[PDB]
Amino acid sequence: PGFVGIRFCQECNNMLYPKEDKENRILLYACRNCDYQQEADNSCIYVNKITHEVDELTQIIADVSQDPTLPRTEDHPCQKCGHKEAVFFQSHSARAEDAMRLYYVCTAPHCGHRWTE
Amino acid sequence: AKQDVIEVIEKAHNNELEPTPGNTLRQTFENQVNRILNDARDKTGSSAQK
Amino acid sequence: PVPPLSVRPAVVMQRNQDDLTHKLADIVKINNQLRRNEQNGAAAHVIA
Amino acid sequence: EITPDLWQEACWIVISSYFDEKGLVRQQLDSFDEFIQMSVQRIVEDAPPIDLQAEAQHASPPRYLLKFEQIYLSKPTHWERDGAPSPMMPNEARLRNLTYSAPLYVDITKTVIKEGEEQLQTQHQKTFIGKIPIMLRSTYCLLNGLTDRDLCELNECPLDPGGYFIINGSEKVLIAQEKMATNTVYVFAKKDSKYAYTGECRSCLENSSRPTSTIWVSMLARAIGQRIVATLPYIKQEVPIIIVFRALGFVSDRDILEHIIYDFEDPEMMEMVKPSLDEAFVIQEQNVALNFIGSRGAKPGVTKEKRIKYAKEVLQKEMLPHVGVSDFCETKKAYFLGYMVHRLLLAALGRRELDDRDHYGNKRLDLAGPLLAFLFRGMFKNLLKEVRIYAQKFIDRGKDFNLELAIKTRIISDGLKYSLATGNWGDQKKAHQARAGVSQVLNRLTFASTLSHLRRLNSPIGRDGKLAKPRQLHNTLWGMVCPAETPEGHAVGLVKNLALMAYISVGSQPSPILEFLEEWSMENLEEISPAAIADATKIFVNGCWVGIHKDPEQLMNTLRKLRRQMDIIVSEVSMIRDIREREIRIYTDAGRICRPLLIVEKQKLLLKKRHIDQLKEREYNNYSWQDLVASGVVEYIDTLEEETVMLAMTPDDLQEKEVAYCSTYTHCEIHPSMILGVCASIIPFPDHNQSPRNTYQSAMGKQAMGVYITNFHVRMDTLAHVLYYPQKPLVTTRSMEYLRFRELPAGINSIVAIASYTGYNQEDSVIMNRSAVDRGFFRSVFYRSYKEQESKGFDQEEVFEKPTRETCQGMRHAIYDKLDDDGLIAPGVRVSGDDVIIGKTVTLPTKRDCSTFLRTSETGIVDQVMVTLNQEGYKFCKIRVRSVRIPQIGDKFASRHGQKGTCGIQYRQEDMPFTCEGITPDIIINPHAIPSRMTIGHLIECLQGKVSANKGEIGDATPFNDAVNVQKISNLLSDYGYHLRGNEVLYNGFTGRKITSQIFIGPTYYQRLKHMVDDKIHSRARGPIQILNRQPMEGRSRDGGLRFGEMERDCQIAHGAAQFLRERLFEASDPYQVHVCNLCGIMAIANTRTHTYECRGCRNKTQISLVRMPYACKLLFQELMSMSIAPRMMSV
Amino acid sequence: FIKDDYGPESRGFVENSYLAGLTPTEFFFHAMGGREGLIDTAVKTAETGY
Amino acid sequence: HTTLRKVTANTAIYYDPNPQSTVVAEDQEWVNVISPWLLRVELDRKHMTDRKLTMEQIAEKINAGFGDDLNCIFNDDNAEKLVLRIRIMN
Amino acid sequence: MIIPVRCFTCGKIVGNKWEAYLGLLQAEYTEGDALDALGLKRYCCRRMLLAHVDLIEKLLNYAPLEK
DNA sequence: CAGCTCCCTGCTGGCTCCGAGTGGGTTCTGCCGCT
Ligand SMILES: [Zn+2]
Ligand SMILES: [Zn+2]
Ligand SMILES: [Zn+2]
Ligand SMILES: [Zn+2]
Repeated sequence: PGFVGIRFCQECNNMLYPKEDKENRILLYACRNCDYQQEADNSCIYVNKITHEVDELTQIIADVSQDPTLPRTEDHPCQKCGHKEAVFFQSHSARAEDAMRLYYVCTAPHCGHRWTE
Repeated sequence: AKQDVIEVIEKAHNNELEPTPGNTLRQTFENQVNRILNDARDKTGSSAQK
Repeated sequence: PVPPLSVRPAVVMQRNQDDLTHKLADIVKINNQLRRNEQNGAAAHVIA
Repeated sequence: EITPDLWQEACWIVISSYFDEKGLVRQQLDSFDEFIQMSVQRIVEDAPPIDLQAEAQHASPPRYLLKFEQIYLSKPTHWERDGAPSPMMPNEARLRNLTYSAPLYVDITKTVIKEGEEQLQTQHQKTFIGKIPIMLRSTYCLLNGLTDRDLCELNECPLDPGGYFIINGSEKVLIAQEKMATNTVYVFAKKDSKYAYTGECRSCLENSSRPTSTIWVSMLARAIGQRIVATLPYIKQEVPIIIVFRALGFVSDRDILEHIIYDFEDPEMMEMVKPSLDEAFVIQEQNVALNFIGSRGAKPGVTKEKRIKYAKEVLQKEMLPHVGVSDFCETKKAYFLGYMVHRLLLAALGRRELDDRDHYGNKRLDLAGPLLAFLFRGMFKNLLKEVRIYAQKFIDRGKDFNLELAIKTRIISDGLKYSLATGNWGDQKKAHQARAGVSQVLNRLTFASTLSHLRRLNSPIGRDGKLAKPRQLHNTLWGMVCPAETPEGHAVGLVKNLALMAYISVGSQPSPILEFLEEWSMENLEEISPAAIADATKIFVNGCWVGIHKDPEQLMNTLRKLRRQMDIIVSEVSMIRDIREREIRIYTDAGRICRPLLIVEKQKLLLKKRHIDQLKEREYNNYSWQDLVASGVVEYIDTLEEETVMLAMTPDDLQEKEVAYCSTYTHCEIHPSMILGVCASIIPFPDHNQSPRNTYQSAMGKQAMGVYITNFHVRMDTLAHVLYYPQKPLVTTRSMEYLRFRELPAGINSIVAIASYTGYNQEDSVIMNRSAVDRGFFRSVFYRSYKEQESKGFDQEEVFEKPTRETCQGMRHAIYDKLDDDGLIAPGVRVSGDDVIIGKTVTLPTKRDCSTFLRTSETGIVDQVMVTLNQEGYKFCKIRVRSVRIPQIGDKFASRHGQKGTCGIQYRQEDMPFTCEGITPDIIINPHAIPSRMTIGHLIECLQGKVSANKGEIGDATPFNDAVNVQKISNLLSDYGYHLRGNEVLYNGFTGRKITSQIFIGPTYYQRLKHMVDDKIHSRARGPIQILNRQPMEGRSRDGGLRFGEMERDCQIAHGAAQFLRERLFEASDPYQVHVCNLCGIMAIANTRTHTYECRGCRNKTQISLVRMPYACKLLFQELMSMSIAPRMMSV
Repeated sequence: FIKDDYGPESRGFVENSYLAGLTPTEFFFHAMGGREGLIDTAVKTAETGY
Repeated sequence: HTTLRKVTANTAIYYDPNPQSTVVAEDQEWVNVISPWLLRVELDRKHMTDRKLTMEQIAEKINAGFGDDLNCIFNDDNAEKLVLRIRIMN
Repeated sequence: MIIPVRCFTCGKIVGNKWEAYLGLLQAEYTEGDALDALGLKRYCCRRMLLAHVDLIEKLLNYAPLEK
């Protein structure tokens, strides 16, 4: 599936819009301001994840480790550096359908590793 | 009762807690916690009257 | 119809007139002014 | 070194240092001082100069500037054209009903050019603008820094906290007013609306004349779906945000998206931002977007270039003032607006969560300083816009003008005096529009009541509302607002007092923080491109996005390091780092509520044995709380910074090696008992009570009678209540010595026996000892003061004299011999109801009296009589009357746990039960008041009181002491020869047989409330009558009648007592007879003496009916007839 | 309390009685709980009488 | 009440020049087989077998609601993936 | 204000004990030793001095109404 | 058969309501000026 991303006109820096080159029967992205065309490489226009199975690990950032108010446990070590102490917390995200699952962030900065158990 | 609440929290964290049908994970965890706390309060009260 | 003194009593030196009496005074002022204008001036603009 | 197991004294020593260096009205004093120091200066200087021309020509015009600055303020002065002016004592102002105000002065420079290119500027120094009311014990008050001996010499109370205004000789206290914080973005989601999410940021410049210009950025709630609109001030309709950006100056689309989505690799943001992008692909340049905005404006321009200018002005000044109003601030406004849109998208995607309205981090407190600033700014603008009118009226003719006559000194002083005296906060014309309740009359019944009224917040949301969410106690009220103390009426949770160590920030300029920030490694918005803005962190200063920093860490540490040494950042400034969301915010504005907290490193406090020692020897080493703050030991933490910090209740119990809970603490609390307020800090063992009991005790602590102030004899005041023998409680909290409750207590340590003796205390009532009352138990004296001033017309001159019967016409049956020939009573004369006190007569164009009569059923004695001159130079008299109130049955008594009750019976010592000794309880309360109320604190107080009275020590009832409990108290009591649980074997006072059950008895601190029964009892039997409708008057003082209300009417209907209902509503209120024609149901004209009954409009004169009617019914019919309605009442 | 603490002490459960007294957290939570009932008592009247 | 949001995991649209081309590798369309712009929605087995529906029922609901303005091409209830493709007829 | 003449509960004279109590506290005596040095055996009489605040001294710091 | 008429449905803006009593207190009932 993946996600479609907006990319912009090199002439006037505006949003491209999908179009069909009827003669070649091939997808073209067309700027409605200027006559620029470009051939699309993804062949996908719009994707909408209704189940919204989201990997919260991408939205988790490393500097959360130095938060004084987050709980800390040495039971679960980091996987790359094997650091003993780890910081864990819940989703902290709205529309988390059913998730009490803990997300862990490794201390000993410059590691910044994030995993889920 | 506190140990039971802690182990229920552990089961919820390790995804070992199955949501009650007709309820989501959050409300079923809330229901378990409330049941444990209410049972503890009732038992302590009954011990008091005894 | 102008209500009588019982409906709009006036107290003495707090004489102090009633809130409705003041509005009635404004009514009679503007009615007399409109009347006299409509016979003498008849401008048909200030009358509106 | 580290201090173990000495915490119970070290923490209270540092608390004592805090309450010595800072008082209890410190927020009031600091706000007013900062106002009169700098905010008045900035308000008077930022006003633009006025330039004024003639009427554009004279024959077939030059102007001037008149700019002024450098305000001057002098100390209060009092006398006018009768002697050389002298300073106003505050007590003199109270006595003479003056306004304790201070004159403020400015120097003006009017520079005028006429012709020939010759400029002359004349400067007028010390120009008088008005007199500003001034707060007592302020930095320019005449009582500032005076010693206690000097205060006593000035007849002032050394214990008086100050913080209030004296206006017309009446104490006024500016209640702090809550409001939503400014310059901050809030994303909300209202339930039922066309749009789902909405992001608002109400914005204000640094105290500018413009009000809060609130801008909403909203998202529709479902084609295409989810368009983003932004309703704008002075714009009738919502405007899509992309049109707003194009009007702001961004022609392209990539540039606009660079200001909203900071990382282009996130396609979920793009999928929701493109529905708003494709809405506005018809506007491509700045001018068409300006035209689009101008068409939607409130004042639509007729031509294109007028809408262009109007919308440009709106974008330049109305939208987002706090981020800057200058020639080129478009990039900064675009960055902040794109941040607002990004914040809205984060809430829409669920990456973040909706901001809470009740979170008192999002609230600000408007104290005396900010409130007086807001009101003085408006009055000053009004003054300028009349100086301008006077200048125009003289320069149209062009002769000359005088600024001394131009300046109307009345407006500023009279506006301040009216606003503070009445409470209508605004211009007098908009009395109904302006919010009321501000600047209440100071409650001066108890010292605790005065402190509570001087430390009080207010939520300006509508009362009688069914939305309980604002009223609820929010989690962020910990340690800054008293959880227990709140009124029980329709103001539950809306009126909330202030915690003990809770301090309200006073505000300072953020500019030094700005120059400090701009020199480490951060970049302003104009310097960088949005390429590197996603990985770094956004810095906010007072809510305006200042710049971007790559390293949040070691800048947070740097800011904390400076704040802990007070190098550049002052202590009140709060720095907040949001970590999961990259913002890092710095707040400097006024109104931030904060409390001091200890600093905790790895797991150890920075408070040390050396700090405690050098601060314990205070008054010689002068190591005060300010030095403790400078040592970097404590910080002031507000709610924003309290979210991002980790506290420990007790260092000993929460910083030790054990099964680890946090091991990463950042701060520790000095003592948890400081979360309470003033009235709730006098409750012994408040954690052993049900919370509604504590709330009721916090409410009744303001009503307990005692020595409310030391100088109560010089204080000529109405409704003054003092107790004969106040006592400090035998069991007390460690927080009372800071409320000075042991110096001005309200109550007596009574020996209560919680038993059912006879049944006269059954329903929450109480038995009192008649012999103790005879000995002076809870005996008090009631002071009521009467004022009068002579004057008012050309010949109707008021005068004080003895009214003489043959001369004066109107007189009561009251005896006037008690008056002296000057028209007053000499102090020390017995007086009673309907006795003349001030003989005042007005000349009759012989004479008619306006003498003041003593309030009916008072029956007191005149204490003292003072005569003086008011500010109009007329004779002014105030008379104070003593009346002692011996505790009788029905007088409302209460304890320190919300156990109120009226005396049910008073038995003598013989009739009262007694111990093995002769100890008879002063008070007997029903045991059936404990089990449902669950005031276990009351029982523990009654136990500890006996323990203390036997040991010789004063009992300690600190809430969270944990060093004293029921078992220890019982073991201590068992050593003194008493049953360990406080029970004793009382004997029956009548029969002498010992009571089969053993009685719980001991000393407990009861209070006597102001609600005596002699001040509530009244009856009526055809007394005075109202004037409009002839029904009985209302009120105890006016000898009024009780209201047989609509529910009592319904109850009588349910009883089916129709004759009783008619008797109540017709004969017992207003029997009346009217004459009505039989043909038309219209009221006729009756001339009873000649028996001529005629109804005009019918010409009958013969068939006329008399009908008996309530006067209210007749007057309703007359009102209906005045409304052209014709209620016709035919008796057939 | 540490972030995301669903334990009984962190969410309002008071394991102490009125005799042992309330730890400051429990005291604040009990005050906040009783505030709800106090607010309800005042708010309910303006609806019930109507 | 059940809408088709309750049962689908995600929805995506493509530009397949030829329905025979099958830009997405699906042998079911190969064996099953006029507009190039098509529609694709992925359901989940969980709600599908919770509410006891079929691709045939969903397709006949679509055909009844919208008529013969579009043709649904649904994968059989044998593969792990739950696909139905939507075109628009001319 | 001032010490009551008699104990409210007992009625034992306490009015003469206040100055002596303060004098004893102006020594090594504690409150518990001063009270029973004055002869206060019952806690009803003991609290009369133990919890008394003597506000007449603060009242006397103000200049009188006359001279 | 295409165009015009009419009746229904749907949606938005507007008006009125918001416990019973009771005790106190307070300020306020225009000001400038110009004949
Ligand atoms: Zn282009
Ligand atoms: Zn690691
Ligand atoms: Zn008639
Ligand atoms: Zn005694």
